[PDB]
Amino acid sequence: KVFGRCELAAAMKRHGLDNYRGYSLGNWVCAAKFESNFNTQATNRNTDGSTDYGILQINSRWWCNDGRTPGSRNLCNIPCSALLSSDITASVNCAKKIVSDGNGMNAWVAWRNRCKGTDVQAWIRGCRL
Ligand SMILES: [Cl-]
Ligand code: NA
Ligand code: NA
Ligand code: NA
Ligand code: NA
Ligand code: NA
Repeated sequence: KVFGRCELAAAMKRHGLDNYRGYSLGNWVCAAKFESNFNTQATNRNTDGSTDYGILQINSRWWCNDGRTPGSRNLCNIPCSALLSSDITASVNCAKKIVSDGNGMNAWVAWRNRCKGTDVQAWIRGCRL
């Protein structure tokens, strides 16, 4: 599913991401835009052989099991395919574990390079929330 901007904001808010660990909703929508272009089915292969999955491009090296990343962990205890669902629950629940692990949203390279230190509230401007 390809989300609209305000549709995704509303879904993330309902799942408790607004201000989660101090990150306002616009941060999460900005990260989703540049990680996946709001597409839950996005995948991308990394140089080390791991793969990033879903709307927030969660990596199989640490967070989910895809059966083809040897020596990796599965810290969210989910198959990576669950992160491609039109229902973002699994992605959101795993993202909450990632953002609490000490590095905050810096775990998402696109957030650090394209959202951090910008007016992220623009990403939810105009939305009915
Ligand atoms: Cl980047
Ligand atoms: Na879909
Ligand atoms: Na915001
Ligand atoms: Na790829
Ligand atoms: Na894994
Ligand atoms: Na959803």
